[PDB]
This record gives sequence, structure tokens and C-alpha cells, in this order.
Amino acid sequence: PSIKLQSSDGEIFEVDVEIAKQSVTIKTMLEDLGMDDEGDDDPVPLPNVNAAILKKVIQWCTHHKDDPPPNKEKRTDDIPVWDQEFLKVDQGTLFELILAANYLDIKGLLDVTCKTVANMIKGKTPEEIRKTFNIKNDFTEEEEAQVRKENQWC
Amino acid sequence: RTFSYTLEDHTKQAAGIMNELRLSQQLCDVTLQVKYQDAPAAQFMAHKVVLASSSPVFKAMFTNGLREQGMEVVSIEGIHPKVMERLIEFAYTASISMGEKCVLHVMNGAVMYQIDSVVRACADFLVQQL
Amino acid sequence: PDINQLPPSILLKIFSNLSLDERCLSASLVCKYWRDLCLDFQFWKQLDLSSRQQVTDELLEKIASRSQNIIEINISDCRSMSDNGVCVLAFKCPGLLRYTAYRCKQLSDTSIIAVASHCPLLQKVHVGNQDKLTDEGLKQLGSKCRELKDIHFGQCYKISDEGMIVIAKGCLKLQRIYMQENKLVTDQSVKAFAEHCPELQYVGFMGCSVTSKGVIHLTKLRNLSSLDLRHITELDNETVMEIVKRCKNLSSLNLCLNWIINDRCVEVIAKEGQNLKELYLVSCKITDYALIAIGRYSMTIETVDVGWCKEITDQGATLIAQSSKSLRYLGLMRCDKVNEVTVEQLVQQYPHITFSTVLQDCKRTLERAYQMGWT
Repeated sequence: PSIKLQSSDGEIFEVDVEIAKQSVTIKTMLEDLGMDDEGDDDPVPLPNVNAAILKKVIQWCTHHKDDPPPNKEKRTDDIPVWDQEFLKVDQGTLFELILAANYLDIKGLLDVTCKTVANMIKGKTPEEIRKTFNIKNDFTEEEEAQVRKENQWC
Repeated sequence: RTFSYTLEDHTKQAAGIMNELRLSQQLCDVTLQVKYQDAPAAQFMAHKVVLASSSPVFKAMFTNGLREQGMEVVSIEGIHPKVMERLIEFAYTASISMGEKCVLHVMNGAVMYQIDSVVRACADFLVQQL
Repeated sequence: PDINQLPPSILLKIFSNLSLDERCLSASLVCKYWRDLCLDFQFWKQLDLSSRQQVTDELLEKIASRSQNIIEINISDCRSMSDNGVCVLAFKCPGLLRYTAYRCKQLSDTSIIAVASHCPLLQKVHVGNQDKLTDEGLKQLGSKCRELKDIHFGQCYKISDEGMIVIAKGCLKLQRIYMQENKLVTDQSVKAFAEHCPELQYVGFMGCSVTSKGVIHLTKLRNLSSLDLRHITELDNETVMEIVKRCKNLSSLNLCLNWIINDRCVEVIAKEGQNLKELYLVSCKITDYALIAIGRYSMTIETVDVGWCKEITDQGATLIAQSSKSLRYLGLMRCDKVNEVTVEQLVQQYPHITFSTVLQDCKRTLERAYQMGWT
């Protein structure tokens, strides 16, 4: 088993087909495209993921090739250690990984990255969240009062 | 009148600082909701360690096998909140005090939680009221 | 870096991982975009209304009429609302999977009747405490929510054997069951549960009026993983021996407050317990022989607790710290015949083992407090 993908910037990564099957989009376009005899193993183009993010995603899927998937359960703080060590990147890389996991339809990576972002949001006042995420406070002192008025029951 | 009972052991330093920590409402992982007849659902906060160090029943109730979420709520019935408060005060300070008409309830709570020292103390007190 | 560049679906998925407090008091006040995102009712799904300074009642009916896309409801504490809000919420949410509401001692059985009648896809039902929970309101759940998996009825003294046997007849997929201090529930409920639901993994009858006659029927459950039999009426050693022998998937065994379990029984359990991981023997009238047998014969026990065991000494802990390879937590709580300097030497010359005594746990808490010290 072998599949050769091409990134949006022009780099080619050849990986296992069973590893790429974790991506629902990749395996779906593979089943639709190359179900019959392969045409000299043509490259698969991914125009929405560059090279470094694709390499990170390949690393994550390689480490997570034995996970058994059983959809709608309770939320905790599991986030396995290797996923944390892999997600010790800057904000740009994390957002690009989020975009790739939504694009490649990788539910595990999406869950882990969304939980990382939510932990980044947890335990911070709006003034701290706006600084950690670079978001301008478009609330006037009136609306900023109305919103917290409507949510007094917490 | 009023009866009292004080005990001295090896936790003379740990019990006091744990009691100060309890009074500070800081690190706590046990929440007791005591209810008795028409009394209010009194809510106490305490450490599992201090409660387990003085009563085997608390230790058995705290070994549920999984304490990931830290804070645990344990609803308690059949005992008046004042009796449970005096029991917790003994567990934290190794000293308890009671009125001459509340000795029976304190003894009932202590027997229910197998606290031998205050059980013997309340037995002596009930004998002396004759 | 810009969070708002992410599609609204990703942002809603991220906000779903935030608690209601963190979402309503912080996330909704970051900007108007996050305000409009968190204000949406579509991706609410699981909602946690625990305690909430008990501040809702008519708001329950408001949010019930708002969205039907709810799969899990947590109504722990919060004694404000009555049965009518729960009834209308059940009327408005048929696709409910998990129901949780601890210590709602003002809710009667009409609420659970309406729940059973208006959401059959229930899988997890945790109704701890809550007095006035009759069996006639319980047979509704027993006959209507056949898709149940997890059930918890802790300290519900108003339950007998009729409702329990009705629950046992249906709900064949029941993987978890937990009952504590529930009198009027005896060996009949345990037997009817063990022979009708082979899917059972977690089971507990703490403080119930159960004897060995009902406990021995749990051998029909070869999928038992955790067993809780604390402060239970007269459990002889042979019954738990047969339990450990038959139930080979047994991982956690709880035998606290059983004054008749001896050290020979612990030896048999450690030998024939190839999957035993956690063993709790608080107040069990044993001796050092039990710990020595656990160390010499069991290569899988990680957590052993002999709290308040009178006859445990220094040697009983030292030999099990030397001979047990899988041991990582020792429960030496209130073993007064154990010297504390010996425990200090053990924690100094034995890594990966968290020896738990009075002074040791107090010291751990004191270090966690001295991280923010005072006097």
C-alpha cells in the first residue's frame, strides 16, 4: 500500500494508504478516483494544505494508526500526552492544523485541537482572551452591560 | 450543663494546620449535604484525609475507585447538621463539646461512623447523668 | 494569527467544550461575533445546569421550548424548579441519551414518569438521592427505556424490589448499575439483574440488604469489571472466591466494611484474579498475610487499600513493597500498628509507589497549600 499526495506549495509526500484512510476526505476521493487499476500511481493534489502542515498531519496520523473509534459523549480533559507534545506549536500552526483537520475530515485531530483551543480560552476574562487571541473589543460600554445583564443567572 | 472531651495524639501539628486550611475554605474535595427531618440541607466542605483519619466509614465511602473530578458531594441523612458539625470539629481538632441534652445525638452519630474515642466519652457522660 | 478566520462550525465546536459559566461570563463578552456564536441554540446539545445557585425554573421551560437538539441533561443540585419544568423538558426533548440530577430531593416520580414516557433513547440515568421515588414510577423507566446502559440510584430509600426486577427484565444493554444504602432491595433484585442482563460490567450494592445468596449469582456475568460490595450484610469468603474465579474480567473489587473477609480469601483472590487491578479492604479483619499474598502471587494488582485494618504492621507493608511489581498505590490509612518512620523510609527508597497514611496525605495537601502559603 502506497499513496503519493501533493501539497498546495508543490511538495510530494508518499505515505501508507491505510494511514491516509484516517482522513475521510482522502479515503473518499481515493475510493471514487482510484478504485480500479492505478494510473501509474498518479499524485493526489491537496490545494488547501501546504507542506509543513501536511507533514505535521502525517506525523499525527502515523502515531494514531491503532486507535479504535467506537460520537456524542461527555467532555473531559483526556488529551493524550503525545497529542499535547505535538500541539506545542505557535498559534498560526495550531489554526492551520485546525483548518486541515476540518478539511481532511480527521475527527480525532479536530477534537484534540478544539480541546486545546478551549483550554486556552478556559479560565480567562474577556480582556485576557482578547489579548491572547488578538481580538478588538467591538462592544460599547452599553452592549457590554446588556450582554452580562441577560446572563446574570450564572 | 455542658460536656467536653479532648484528645492528644500524633497529629498535633497536622490537625491544627488542616483545621486552619478548612477555615480558609481553600483546598477541599469533600462536600457533605446533611439533612435531618425539617432541618435545612446544611452544606459543609472538608478534606477526605481528615474525615478518613478519624472514621473508617468515611474512608470506606471515599474509596469509590475513581476521583478524577476532585470535589465530591456526599449527601448524609439521619443525623442533625449540628451533630455532624461537632463530629467534623472533633475530626479536625481532636476536641468536641456538647450540651447535656445533645449527648445522645452525638453518640448516635459517632456510633454510626465508628469513632471509638467520642463513643466512650459519650457513654461515660450518659452514665454520669444518673 | 486570527481565530475569527476559522469557520463558524469550528468555533461552535470549540465553544461546546466550554462550561456554561466560562461561555456566558467570558466567551460571550469577547466580541459581538463570539456573542452571536455562543447565543446560538443549535449546537448546545449537552447542557450542564448543575447547582447554578439554583436560579432556574421557568427558564427550564424557556430553553425546552427553544431547542429540541438536546442529548444530555445535567440537573445536579438546583432545587428551584419543580416537576412541571422537567415534564415539559421531557416533552420537548425525545432524543435524550443521558439524564443526570443528583440530590434533587424535591423531585417526585411524576418527573421520571414523564421522562420515561417522552424519551425512550435513554442510555445513562443518574438519579441519586431524590426521595419519593416509588417503584411505580420506576417500572415506567423499566418498561419504556429499553435502551438503557447506565443507571444510578444512590440513597433512594423509597425503592423496593419490584421496580428493580422490572428494570432488570427490560433494558438488556445495562452495562452499569450502582445503588448505595438502598434498603428493601435484597438478593432478589441482584439475582434478577445478574441472569437477565449479561451486558453488565459495573455493579454495586453498597449498604443494601444483600447477602451471599445474591452475591453468588454474579458469576453468571463473565463481563463484570468492577464490583462494589461495601458494608454489605454477611459476605462469606467462599462467595467472593467464586466471584473472582468465574468473573475473570474483574478489575476493581470493593470489600470495605466486611468484618468476615480473612487473609486466606485475599490470597485466593490474588491467585485466581488474573485481571484484578484494584482491591479495597478497608476495615477488613485481616493481617499482614493478605498483603504478603498479594505481593507474592498477584502480578496485576496496582491499587490495594487496607485502611483501618488493626493488625497491619511494618513488615506487612515492607514485604508487599518488595514483592509486588505492579503495585503503585498502597492504602495504609490509619494502620496504627505501622510506624511512620518506616513509611518515610519506604517513600524514600521505593519510587512509583504512593504510600498513603494520615501524615503522608496531610503532607501532600500541605505542600499543595504551601504552593500558596499562609500562616
